Amino acid sequence: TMTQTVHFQGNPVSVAGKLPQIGDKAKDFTLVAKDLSDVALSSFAGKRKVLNIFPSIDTGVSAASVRKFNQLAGELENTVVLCISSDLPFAQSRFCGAEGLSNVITLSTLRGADFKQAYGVAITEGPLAGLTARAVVVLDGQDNVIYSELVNEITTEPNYDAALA
Amino acid sequence: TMTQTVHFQGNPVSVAGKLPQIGDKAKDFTLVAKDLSDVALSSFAGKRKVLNIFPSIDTGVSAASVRKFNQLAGELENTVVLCISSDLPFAQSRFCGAEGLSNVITLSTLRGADFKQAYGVAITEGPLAGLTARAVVVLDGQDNVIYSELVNEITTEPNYDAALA
Repeated sequence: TMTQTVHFQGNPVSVAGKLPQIGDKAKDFTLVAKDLSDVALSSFAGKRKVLNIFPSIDTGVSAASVRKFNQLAGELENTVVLCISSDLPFAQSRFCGAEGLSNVITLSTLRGADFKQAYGVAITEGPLAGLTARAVVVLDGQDNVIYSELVNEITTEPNYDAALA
Repeated sequence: TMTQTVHFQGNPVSVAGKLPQIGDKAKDFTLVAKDLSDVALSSFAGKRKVLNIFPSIDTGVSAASVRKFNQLAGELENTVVLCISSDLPFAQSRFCGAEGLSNVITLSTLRGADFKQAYGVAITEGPLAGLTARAVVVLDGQDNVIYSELVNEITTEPNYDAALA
């Protein structure tokens, strides 16, 4: 079993598996949409993917990342932004409905919990155990990894400008 | 494996296990609190428990039940109301913080997913799969079941007045 290390403020927390690095082929996942429908990664074939992985959408830092990726989604070409978290579809829907975000597509780990182990983002120990770590993974049309970032510390935002290819 | 049957509007959905009926001894569970601390059922020993189990706190019907149980919690004697759902602690905290509910204690199935199987409330199939069914379980000081209700249909509220002993 592979082990990664991130932190909250300054507290080492173990992450199961490893984030798919450059050149690797990302595993096909199936997650719950806003209308409780199972949406797979294979449905976005031919289109570029930006996977925004965060602990919870109700937290302060992660709420800013969804709003940021929503605004730059209109600037992107042939790209769909997929906000993935441990939140339920209802918690993700009430946020996007109140903030007026329509460009992003929310995905829930309610069904498809194996996503955490396949992408190496599952938090093993601590108070954040069971949640997903802060990560940004950029994919092409054929699910090949072009960009992948595992943010060393949870409180700081991932790099949005470097995610561009 | 035992199988129970409830529905959404009029669509039969299978529930794994069975709700602990009258006379049975309820299993000890450990769930996540609002401050990300693991709180067990053994911590409320000597006190009477009212377990409010619902799919999601962001849904319309379940939001009314939490508000109802919060108002009658001040009327109850030696009783703690535990709102249990598949929601994250952050989604439960933002609701109670905005509505001004303080009498209820929110518990998350983020850690302690075995609660669903032990109490027989896990939804097996359909769009609501992975979530908890609508149930109200009343316990005494020694975790013995005094009242238990599995609401036949999700959209209708559980009986609050009959839950009193």
